[PDB]
Amino acid sequence: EVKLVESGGGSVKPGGSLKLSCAASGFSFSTYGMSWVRQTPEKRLEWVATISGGGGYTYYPDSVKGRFTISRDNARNILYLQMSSLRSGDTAMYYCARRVTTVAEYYFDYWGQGTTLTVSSPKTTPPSVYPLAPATNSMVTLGCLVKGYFPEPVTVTWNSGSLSSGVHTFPAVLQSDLYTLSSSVTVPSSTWPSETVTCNVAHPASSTKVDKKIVPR
Amino acid sequence: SAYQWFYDGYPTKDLEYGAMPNNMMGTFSVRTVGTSKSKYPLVVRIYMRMKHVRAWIPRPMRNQNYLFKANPNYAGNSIKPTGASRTAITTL
Repeated sequence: EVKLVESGGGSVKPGGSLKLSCAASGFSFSTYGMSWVRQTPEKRLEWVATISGGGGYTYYPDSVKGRFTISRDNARNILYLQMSSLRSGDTAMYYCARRVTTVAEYYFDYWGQGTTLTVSSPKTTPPSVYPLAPATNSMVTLGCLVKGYFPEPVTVTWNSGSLSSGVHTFPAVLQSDLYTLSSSVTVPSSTWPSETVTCNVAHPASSTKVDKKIVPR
Repeated sequence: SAYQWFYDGYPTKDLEYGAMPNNMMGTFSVRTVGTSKSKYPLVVRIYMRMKHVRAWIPRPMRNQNYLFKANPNYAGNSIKPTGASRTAITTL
């Protein structure tokens, strides 16, 4: 299979520099031009650079020409993107793409799975988890509010995966330059509170993992 | 019958490879006349005009830098393209 798998990234403070790399597999790398593309929080796609099949020419867009530099080493089949003087507008998810030739134009066949870049000045913060029980019927909806952490993401698991079928995970919302999300689970009244329900919140950025038993109010 | 710049053999891995000795023209010995050293510092320059030339079997023009006066060995790292390169084959 054609595989593009990229590495690097995380939290960087503004002004710092970083280097991203992508590793190729299952196609002759030298015969292709290769580009990076970034996606702002799941909406906007922006081209950032390309490199010719060999050294040859590099091409950049007018938002980045000056700070980023794209490179390749055609012995280990790997793209490189160093980014210097990184700004707040550079936070996004960066994909490495292969550029094939069509009749006239070009097209991006395969995209990697991306690395995530967050350029930001705040600290890394473990989240606070608060139980959501109700102060009357045959179905129970419990919750777990995990508030005021940075950066993203966090992970909410319910009884270690057993309850995945009735779980909604609601996107984290930014305010106070800290993120806040919610998560709900649905359970038949036969299971609760007769049996323990517990939300498990893992925040790898800080290596913090907190468990909340939902106890009846 | 002719000076030959290339000899693919040895004289009846070796260090005698490509050695056509029968290409020697001779030596030029220079010196101040007299029993004693000269009174002045001297510098002789030798020019050479080649005349009545005949050549056979033409061959590819050396495109790599010379390393030794004896063999055609070149730098296997610094192997450069015969001539000036460009960006694309569609741009001039």
